[PDB]
Amino acid sequence: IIQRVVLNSRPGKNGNTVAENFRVEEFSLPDALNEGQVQVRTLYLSVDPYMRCKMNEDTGTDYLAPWQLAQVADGGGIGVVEESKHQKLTKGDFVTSFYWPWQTKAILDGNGLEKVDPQLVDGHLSYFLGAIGMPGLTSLIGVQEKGHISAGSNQTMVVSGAAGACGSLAGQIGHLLGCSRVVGICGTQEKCLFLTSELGFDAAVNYKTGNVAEQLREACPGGVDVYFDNVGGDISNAVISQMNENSHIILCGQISQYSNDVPYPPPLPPAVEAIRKERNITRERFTVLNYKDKFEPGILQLSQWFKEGKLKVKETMAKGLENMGVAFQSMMTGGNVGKQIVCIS
Ligand SMILES: NC(=O)C1=CN([C@@H]2O[C@H](COP(=O)(O)OP(=O)(O)OC[C@H]3O[C@@H](n4cnc5c(N)ncnc54)[C@H](OP(=O)(O)O)[C@@H]3O)[C@@H](O)[C@H]2O)C=CC1
Repeated sequence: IIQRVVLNSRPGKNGNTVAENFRVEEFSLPDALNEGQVQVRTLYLSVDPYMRCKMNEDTGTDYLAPWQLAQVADGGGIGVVEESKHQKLTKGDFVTSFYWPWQTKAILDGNGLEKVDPQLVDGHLSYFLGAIGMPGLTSLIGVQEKGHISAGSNQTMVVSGAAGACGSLAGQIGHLLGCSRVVGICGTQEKCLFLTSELGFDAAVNYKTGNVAEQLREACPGGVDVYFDNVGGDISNAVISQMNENSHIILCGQISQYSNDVPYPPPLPPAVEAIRKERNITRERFTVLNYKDKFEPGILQLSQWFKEGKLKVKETMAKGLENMGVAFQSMMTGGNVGKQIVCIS
């Protein structure tokens, strides 16, 4: 009856993922719930860049454990309760977890699940894995805490990985919080058009064209005061070179390095480091799990905006548990616009 996806092989610390890294298998769910458990039917599962690290024997992060071979993978999920021997939850209840196993159905611990209210997302439950969830909180809290945005101050925000989930939301949050100019950098023209025609970014820079330096100059004459960074690498050495004094880098992620033998908090190149030092550019580690008491208000704020249509939510949806592998790989190589999600039932 139940299908589950396990990690079949690892790509090596310096390898690129293949769909085949994951494998589907069938298993029998125990038909009896012991005290405290709930049986849930999986509705949606998330795939996210941090999972590339969990495919390594060593994740390089002390707060992410590696996945083991032949064992079921896991991550952000949203499902519906079917049977429940736990008081706070009953049939039809919608619950979520960041440790949801990649299974059609599961028997989880009631204390490990949080019930979500369909109203906050206009019924689109998959949003709780994105804009109205971890990714949106990362963009909102990242900006509110490391952004030093001052309404009317007339700052310019550069957002990398701008057509991804965190990027598309931050650029928009950027505007709503006071920045007057927001420019996104992404890997392709159609993504660029999405940023300016649907999200409202003032400009887009296609880095596949090959002259990020120059495009940036032109799109940013006046320097960069805020850089929501999702990619790191050359792209970042370029936004930084053009940042102004006392500006800030929200160090959200560095996806360009994930498949290279590289310590997540990599250090800027000597010359680039020199410039950061001179203009006094704040570049501090940012991990959203460190701001837990800011989640409910962040949730209420993001929901509010979404509900007023002030915050546009875009997603790319794949279908079926047997396609976790390919949806994960596809996202890591840019096949998604917005949050990558996989529909499970
Ligand atoms: N600090 C925190 O708490 C959190 C951090 N993050 C980080 O935020 C970043 C974005 O996450 P998320 O919104 O889930 O994912 P995205 O929705 O942004 O999906 C990944 C995107 O990265 C881009 N990309 C892939 N390889 C490269 C490359 N070599 N150079 C430049 N861009 C590349 C692609 O877009 P394109 O077509 O433009 O290349 C791809 O679509 C990640 O680095 C992630 O680790 C996420 C959650 C929390």
